[PDB]
Amino acid sequence: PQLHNGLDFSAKVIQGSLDSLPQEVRKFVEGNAQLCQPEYIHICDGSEEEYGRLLAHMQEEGVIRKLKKYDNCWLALTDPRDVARIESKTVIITQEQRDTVPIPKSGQSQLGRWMSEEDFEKAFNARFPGCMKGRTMYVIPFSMGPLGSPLAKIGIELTDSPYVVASMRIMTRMGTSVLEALGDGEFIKCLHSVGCPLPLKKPLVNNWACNPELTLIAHLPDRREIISFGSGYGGNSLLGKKCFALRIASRLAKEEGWLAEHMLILGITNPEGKKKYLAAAFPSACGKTNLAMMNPTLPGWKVECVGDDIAWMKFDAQGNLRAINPENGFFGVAPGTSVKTNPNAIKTIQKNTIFTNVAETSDGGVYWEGIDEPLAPGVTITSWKNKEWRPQDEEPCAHPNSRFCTPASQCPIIDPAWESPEGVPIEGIIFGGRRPAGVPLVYEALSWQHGVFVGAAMRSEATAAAEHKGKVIMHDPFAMRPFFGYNFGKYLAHWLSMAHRPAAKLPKIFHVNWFRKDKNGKFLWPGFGENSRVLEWMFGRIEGEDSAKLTPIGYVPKEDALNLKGLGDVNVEELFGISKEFWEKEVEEIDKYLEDQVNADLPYEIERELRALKQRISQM
Ligand SMILES: Nc1nc2c(ncn2[C@@H]2O[C@H](COP(=O)(O)OP(=O)(O)OP(=O)(O)O)[C@@H](O)[C@H]2O)c(=O)[nH]1
Ligand SMILES: O=C([O-])C(=O)[O-]
Ligand SMILES: [Mn+2]
Ligand SMILES: [Mn+2]
Ligand SMILES: [Mn+2]
Repeated sequence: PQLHNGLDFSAKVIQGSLDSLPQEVRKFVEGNAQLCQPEYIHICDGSEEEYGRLLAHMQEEGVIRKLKKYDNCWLALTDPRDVARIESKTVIITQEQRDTVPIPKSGQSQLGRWMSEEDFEKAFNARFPGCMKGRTMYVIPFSMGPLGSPLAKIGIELTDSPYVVASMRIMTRMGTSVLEALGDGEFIKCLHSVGCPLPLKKPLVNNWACNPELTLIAHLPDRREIISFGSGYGGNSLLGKKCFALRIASRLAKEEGWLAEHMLILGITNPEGKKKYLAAAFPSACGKTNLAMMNPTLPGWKVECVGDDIAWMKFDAQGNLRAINPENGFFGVAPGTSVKTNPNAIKTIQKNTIFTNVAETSDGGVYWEGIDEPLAPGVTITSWKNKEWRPQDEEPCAHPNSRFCTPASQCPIIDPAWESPEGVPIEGIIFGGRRPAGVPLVYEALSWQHGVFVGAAMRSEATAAAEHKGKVIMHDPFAMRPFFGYNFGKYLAHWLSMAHRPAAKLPKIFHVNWFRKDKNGKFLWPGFGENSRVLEWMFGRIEGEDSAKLTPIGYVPKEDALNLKGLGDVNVEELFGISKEFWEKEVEEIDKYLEDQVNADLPYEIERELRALKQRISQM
């Protein structure tokens, strides 16, 4: 078959067999093995023995530390230059720029970053040749969604990072069973490399292999390929999460007629024994995980978690909107997680959990800002910078974007249908972000078209999940600005087209704001478990209760319609105040934004909602 058998990497396989791979899987592995030149090839089987041996190797290489206070928990400290997503180095490659991003009017699009195929080939050939020299190439077969489910998509990731392999075992369904379900079927090609071939040219920091200078995360939807280079952080290296399940999946969803969204899925049950499922799209570090597994304060209410970050939704033959969580774990923000803000997350991360860039205590535990737990006498803290850290210092002991990686099955309130292949019926959709002023606590959209407009007009404060710093209010429509896989105008038209489906049970659409502050800078709403009071009103509105009052921005709860028992100290006037002067500026910014960023691809119905809202505000 060959003149020198130079394309036969079978001699470098330390686990598995190239003869046991499907045809297109073997070509994908051997092809990039020839390009990246790894010393070994490791075909993952997903077993606990492999996971155990993998952790031991990382512990011997100094990559991770063991947390002896907990059961099978591990800490990783990364290079300070590789701590979050880099939107400016995240690109999408299509033949036409207009397929990826709308051509702006004034210029420079904020709805994505497009790179031509010619430029990407130059960038690709300047990075990957010989990039895995002296390292092991791990072959990761993983399924997004329940295995064997016809509504699940299978991926193959190639990486030279054992930290990525362990995290993908938690975040996805990984192992040999995925290759058997795959067969000769298609798969998304995922190629990742830390970009530090051996011997090292540059000195390594915190044993974290990364190349910040050449960092690039590329998406090729026409070729169904994800190519990421130079970063170890989960958002850039766990390719089945943001890269596949959002960016690549959103384009596939548009083509096939479903939805891939940056949304949590929760099930809520009332004291009358009636349960409904809701979805909520909040921007990064805006409260999805806390809401998806909150501890309700109202007696007789129970909330169960289906997912906390990614939802795949599709209308069924009965007209219901069915959603699944394609993930297998929680990659949640660590700081702020305490027993009072998220006790269900505390119970989950007790075991089998990988932490990244959180502080370690001398007794083998974890620590971060907002953990709200005093330490015993004698217990010292080592910060995420691997330095002696004291409470009276300026630098935080944990990075603001530090994460835990925990299995979703360990969550105490995990929904008993979170792995159901048919999905859960969604009866409501929630938008919202961080607005310190103007936006009331909750309101309801007037129609489906107005609801789609509400998602498109979302604005929020910047967080630590990306590279955007400061307290500046940015646009983040549908909480998908960093994750749009294709033209946002076409994305809006795809959402609007759902109203044209036969017998489609369109969910109700709400908008919330947990973060409205007073004149002194403190929150008007306590939030966290108290958000069950807001969910109670949405539940009643879905049942058709006459609890709404019409406003120029939509329906708000009537007077005494919210349950405020126990919270008599809440100022309801400023919390639901709708100022005409504030909303005249708001429609001005939304108009200038949509006209510039969406331009000729703006659906008329979204334009009509903007015009109708501006008219209702002018009549105040
Ligand atoms: N004031 C207030 N802050 C909250 C509330 N819920 C969460 N937060 C804060 O917001 C931060 C973000 O929490 P998460 O739920 O992990 O954010 P997320 O929406 O899941 O973001 P990603 O996981 O990156 O997609 C937390 O550290 C909390 O401190 C709330 O109800 N009220
Ligand atoms: O990491 C995340 O989940 C994000 O950035 O939304
Ligand atoms: Mn997210
Ligand atoms: Mn989250
Ligand atoms: Mn229409």
